[PDB]
Amino acid sequence: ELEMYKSKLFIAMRDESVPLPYINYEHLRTRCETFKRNQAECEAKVADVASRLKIKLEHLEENKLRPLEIPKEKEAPYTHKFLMKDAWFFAKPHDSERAQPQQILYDFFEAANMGFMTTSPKPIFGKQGLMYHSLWGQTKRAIKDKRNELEPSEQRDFLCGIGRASKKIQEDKWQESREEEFKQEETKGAAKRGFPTWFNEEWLWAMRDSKIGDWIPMAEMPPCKNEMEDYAKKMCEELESKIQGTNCAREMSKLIHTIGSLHTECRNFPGKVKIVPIYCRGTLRGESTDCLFGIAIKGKSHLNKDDGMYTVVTFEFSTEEPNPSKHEKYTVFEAGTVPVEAKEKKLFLYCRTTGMSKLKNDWFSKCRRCLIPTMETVEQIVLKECALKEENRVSEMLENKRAWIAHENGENLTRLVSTKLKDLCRMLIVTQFYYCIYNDNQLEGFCNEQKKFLMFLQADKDSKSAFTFNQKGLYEKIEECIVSNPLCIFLADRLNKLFLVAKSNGAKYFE
Amino acid sequence: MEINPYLLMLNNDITSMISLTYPYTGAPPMSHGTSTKYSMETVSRTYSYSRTKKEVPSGIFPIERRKFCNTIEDKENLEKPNGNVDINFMLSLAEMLEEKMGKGFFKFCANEAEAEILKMHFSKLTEGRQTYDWTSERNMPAATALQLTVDAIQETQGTFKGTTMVEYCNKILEMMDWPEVKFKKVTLMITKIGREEFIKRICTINTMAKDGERGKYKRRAIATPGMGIRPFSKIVETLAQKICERLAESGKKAKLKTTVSSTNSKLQEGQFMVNITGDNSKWNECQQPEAYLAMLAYITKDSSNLMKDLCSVAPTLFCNKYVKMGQGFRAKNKRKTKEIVIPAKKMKERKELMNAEWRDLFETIEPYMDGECCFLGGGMLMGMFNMLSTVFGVMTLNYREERNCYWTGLQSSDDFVLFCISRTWPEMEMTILKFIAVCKLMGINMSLEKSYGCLPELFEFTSMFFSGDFVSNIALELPAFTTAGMNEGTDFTAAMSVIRTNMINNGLSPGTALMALRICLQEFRATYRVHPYDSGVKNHRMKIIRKFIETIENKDGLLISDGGKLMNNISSLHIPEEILKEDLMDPSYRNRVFNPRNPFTQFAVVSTHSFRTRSNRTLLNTDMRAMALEEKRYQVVCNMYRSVFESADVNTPIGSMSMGEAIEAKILDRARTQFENGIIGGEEYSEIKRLIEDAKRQRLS
Amino acid sequence: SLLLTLAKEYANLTKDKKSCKLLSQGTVSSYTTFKKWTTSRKEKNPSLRMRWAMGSKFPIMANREILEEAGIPEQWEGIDLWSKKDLGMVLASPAAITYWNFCGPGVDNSSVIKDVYKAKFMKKERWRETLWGPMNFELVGKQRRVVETQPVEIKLNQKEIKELTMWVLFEDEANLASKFIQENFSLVLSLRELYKGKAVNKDVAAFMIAHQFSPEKRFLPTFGPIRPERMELLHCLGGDFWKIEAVTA
RNA sequence: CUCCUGCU
RNA sequence: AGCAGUAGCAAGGAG
Repeated sequence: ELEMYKSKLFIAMRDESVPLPYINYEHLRTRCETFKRNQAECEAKVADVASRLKIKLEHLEENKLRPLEIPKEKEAPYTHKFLMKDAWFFAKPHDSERAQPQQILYDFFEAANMGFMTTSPKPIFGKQGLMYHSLWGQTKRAIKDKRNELEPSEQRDFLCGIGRASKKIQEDKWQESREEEFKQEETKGAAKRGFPTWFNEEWLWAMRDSKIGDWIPMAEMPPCKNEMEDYAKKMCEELESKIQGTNCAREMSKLIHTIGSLHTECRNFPGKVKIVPIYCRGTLRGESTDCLFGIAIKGKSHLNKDDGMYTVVTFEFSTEEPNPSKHEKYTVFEAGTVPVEAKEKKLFLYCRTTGMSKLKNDWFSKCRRCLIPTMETVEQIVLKECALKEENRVSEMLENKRAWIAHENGENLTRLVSTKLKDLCRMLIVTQFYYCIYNDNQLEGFCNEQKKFLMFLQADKDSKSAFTFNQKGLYEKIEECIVSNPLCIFLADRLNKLFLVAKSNGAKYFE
Repeated sequence: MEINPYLLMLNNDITSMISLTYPYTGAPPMSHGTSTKYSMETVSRTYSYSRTKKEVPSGIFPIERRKFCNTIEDKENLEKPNGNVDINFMLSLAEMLEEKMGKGFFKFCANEAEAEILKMHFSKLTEGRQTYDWTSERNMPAATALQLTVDAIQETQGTFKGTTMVEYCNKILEMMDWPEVKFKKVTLMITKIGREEFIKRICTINTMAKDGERGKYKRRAIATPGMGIRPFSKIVETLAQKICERLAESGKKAKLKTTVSSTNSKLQEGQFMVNITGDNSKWNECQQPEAYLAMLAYITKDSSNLMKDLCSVAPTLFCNKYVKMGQGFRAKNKRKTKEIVIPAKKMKERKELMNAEWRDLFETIEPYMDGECCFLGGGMLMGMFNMLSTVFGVMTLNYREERNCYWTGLQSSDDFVLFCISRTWPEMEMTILKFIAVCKLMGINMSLEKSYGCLPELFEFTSMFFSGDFVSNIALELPAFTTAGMNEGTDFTAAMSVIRTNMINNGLSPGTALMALRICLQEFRATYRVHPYDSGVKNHRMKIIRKFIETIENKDGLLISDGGKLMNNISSLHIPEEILKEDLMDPSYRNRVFNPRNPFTQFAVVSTHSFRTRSNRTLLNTDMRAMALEEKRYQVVCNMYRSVFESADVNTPIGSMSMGEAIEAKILDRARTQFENGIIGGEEYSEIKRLIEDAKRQRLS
Repeated sequence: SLLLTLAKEYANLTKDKKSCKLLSQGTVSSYTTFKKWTTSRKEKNPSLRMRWAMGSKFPIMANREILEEAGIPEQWEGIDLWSKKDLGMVLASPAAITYWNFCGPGVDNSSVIKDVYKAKFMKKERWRETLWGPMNFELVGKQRRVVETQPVEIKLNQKEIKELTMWVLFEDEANLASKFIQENFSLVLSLRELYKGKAVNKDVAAFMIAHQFSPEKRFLPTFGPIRPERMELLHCLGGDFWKIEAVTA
């Protein structure tokens, strides 16, 4: 019972991995059984104190909270897979039987006349014009014959790459040659870009109401008792009745329907190229309608692991002049004219190649779960307010309470716009949806470090005299992870403007 | 007009505007390619933190050994982290530790630990994560690798009759004494292996990349051990688990209130308190297991004789573990056309085809490389001792130097909150530099970039930001609301269970619960292709519901997965949908749904929609089809033993003789008992008896 | 006459060659690690493959003989219900589930299923007969306790329950005779008068015993009185910034 | 030329 | 081409 199997090799093993002033495990155990401490410990402690050279840094005397270094370089392009602000859509009344996406593609082929969709072979700008021209003609006659299977030509064999991968040769045969096929490896890292200036306009556009009403297909309300279900149902009715009108809901339903259709077509047809519409579904004058924003082309995904990076080709419908700064990765073509009754303005066809992935589908196709942090935030505001007042003041608190947002452009010093609380939850669903779009590594590390600087600002707000030990490596770690993601650079700029606004009352910062 | 969300913080707290700063709605970061450079960074940086060059030759392993205790080359750059522990200092802190609470402390907790060791059955090993099967050199779940290990035991010499923990451990050491071990490879041949290769293979730990972690820019490598290292680590984690449960300065919301409220009562007329949130960096590369061997030689300097020898093996196996090197790298020509793959075996011969960073990492790891692995001797990787370094944290936070200026606080895995009590700010420099001194001596490196402090409670602990009065709550994982995907009945109520348990523990204000409830309803209906009857959906499942709806009398008794609306609410998240619709169903509908005679259920909620989809098709098309033959034979034998013992899934079937002999003894037992009070027939008793005798002669042959 | 069938199955499974090296070589406990051979890694996205399954036309494996005893090949407009691709098990679609649920025969089993889930019907019965009041909107909070949360009337402690089902359902290899038997053996004399003749299988009976007798004690943040009547309604009664209770009886 | 995949 | 982010995918395997 009380005997362990004393082996032969392990007793030579445990005697080998003892500390250096010991010979065997037995001598180490006999010293550890009879160990009594002393007060030469303090001599080793103070002897560790003397050779340290480390001082803390206060903030009331050396408030070196300098603003971050935005890279002053070429402006970061528009890197979202679709178009948010610059869209144009064709409408029709929605038919209940004609509901599948290829049926929607055909019904919008007769509805929006593609016979007048004549493009010159010369783009305004871009890189490859002939390939997208013959691709658009080939898919236009392909939708004309009402069958979604692109016949193999050199254009699709060039764009959605077939045969464009390296020959992975294992090290069983190598057939070496004298100074020929000299092979090695090389990595670079990431490219650095600058501050985008267009992101304010898509922010203010994306939180503005659009006359088409509801966009997100939510579900029905459960029945309520005489309990607090009147409260939660009331908050769902008011908040849901606010978020259904903005363009953020149109983008979320666009991602759900479009990436849902490309997702099920990535399941059902590997190895075959489809033609998938880019659309929505929303209510217009009571009559439920559907949209049509663009045309997507799949790239014969054989999704082995969660990655795989299949090719998506997006033909887009715009009605604005292009931009070689913002719309830089695009290959802007044209279309013609559209009658827009407020006269018959222009219509531009855009082109873009891009890629999606299998892990980058289920976080986009299930992006409806963004009403949790917004309603959590507004609900913690209201519940903390009535928790500090101890009186049922909810419905009148949702109108007579201000929220400071959106300082102006020319001046910033205490010049803010106090808005109502439902416009605050508009901006909250905007910033949560922008979090759900642009998630990379850089946003994660920058959210960590802005949690630290937010802790410093809260340490400023109540005069607590915060302090840090080493600020050089701190700004070395923050400026490492601000490279090319536009949301991260934009939030860094707005964090600097947060310090500029907060510098007017508290004293822990710079100009 | 510009716009800035962070202006919400101009007149608020950070207990309300902090859920705004978690990017949990997006995709998590994934790794790509091999996981070689991360492992070489971990081991190479671990030896770079060694602060020594003293090598000791080995006779067991053909590579050198560098020690990590009491051999310090004190460079002047002491702000850089060190990986050297002084043993008299930490044993002095242990003797100082037990003198604060009780006298017979370690004997008490260690006797309770051994009181829970000897009553443990080793099926507890199968309730774990993925491990490293050394038979085929892969990653397998725990019961598979344990079954292949016991298969190597009963294939090599004799059989196994242990059915405990300690006899299995002695069986592992008995495998270490063996000169030759036979096992099976792939189509199932049987090979043999020597003695030194078995020693090199039992100490093999696999490395990989940590996938899906929120909070870092650079990726980090996690390592999984084999099977023969796990149960000793389970013993140590039960011991230190009882020690951490007994201690009072370890972790989560009440203890900070008791220590802040109590240490505000220990203030004189001129003293004050300053708290500091820190973050101990490089925690997995500065905990050498030799100090675990010495301190566990203290806690088992006074336990017994068996526990004294059994709690001193897993630190040795962490002292001479190997490290798997991923699967190599890739090379390509100037035209970027052909790309050869070099594995971890031929990395030595093809050394001259690498980058500058790779050759910088590789030439400082060359004198420790084996053929496939590397030799690490002081590292403590992820997937290892977690509740034992916390004891070192409490030992740093219970120091007594003798004024009346001192510190206290709270410790976690690598997160700590420290409270100092002093009189002036240069004395604060003295005490905090004493804290960096004692942590720096013991082997705990605080990072200077990620630390701060104030006077009141405004601190940070395990992503809970405590302000002066109010409490921040943990930002939960959003995909955890929908994780089942198994049934039309065990997904919605599972989501209500997740909303319930996230409502009780966290705050989770009710409108968020109603909103996420209706959203999880919407993804349920969108997943299982079922819509309500009044909707305009016309697919292959709503036409049947649309045509036959006139037969149903009361419309709101239909299930959600059959075309009914929602009746659950916040105040009924603990009750499934089926009962609250069973109080209203039509009798043809209730008698029609709840028939157990259905082709779907035959071949926790009410299982009336439980169907089994078809499996994948690489189960008979790969080279591992014989493994599917093994799972089919195992399901047949388990259905045989389940067919004899009518109630076997309730109690764990202990016993150490055999299965088929207990089967034959049970059929003879019920044959005699059901004979004499029952059957009585000569052809049946002699015929069943004839089948038992012929099956026993068939099994013995 | 079941022992003859089990003898046929036992001789049939000892007839195999390489299965002789499977049994009488391992132990009784090894059955547990003979149960788990799930060579799938983690199934880290089950809902993804569930949506991939339900999006196809025939994802489901179902029995043939009952559905060919009662079902119809196709519905009235193009709805497929049957396959002939592969033992005799037939792949179908989820339309056959709801088609059984609206156009299938019925077997009267209402009282049995209303007797299986008596704990949850007790929960709904206690929920339907309660009354509420106004809210308060005040601060609240108290520490975490280990609370038994079910209105049971026996209050065993997760140890006499497994032993109880051993000494109720199958006593031939039940347990070593302890000192915890006698009054629970009077309870054996009461309980064998209930589960003797039923159509319910033994696994479902062993399931339903352990939910009428077990006070489920968990470590939860509680406040106020610690009566187990209001502990399953813990998530409803109060949150962090609000509180509601006006129950008279 | 065919077959097979869809976490191995 | 492109997706990328410290190294991968842009199909692969067998007969």
